[PDB]
Amino acid sequence: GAIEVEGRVVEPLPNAMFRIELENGHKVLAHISGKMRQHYIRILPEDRVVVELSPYDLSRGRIVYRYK
Repeated sequence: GAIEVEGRVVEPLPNAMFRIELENGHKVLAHISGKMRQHYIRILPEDRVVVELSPYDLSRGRIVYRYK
């Protein structure tokens, strides 16, 4: 039930979405945040990310950080 969770990127999807596996065992789809878009942060499969999940749907969220 955590709302801020780390995961690994599985694959890019259209509309700037990514399939992610979280470290609580759940799959989610997320896009990068506006701040990350502004800073042109590349996301690739196998990257480690922090996701803020949607209150309305814990299977959707926003990527807010990608580990270097």
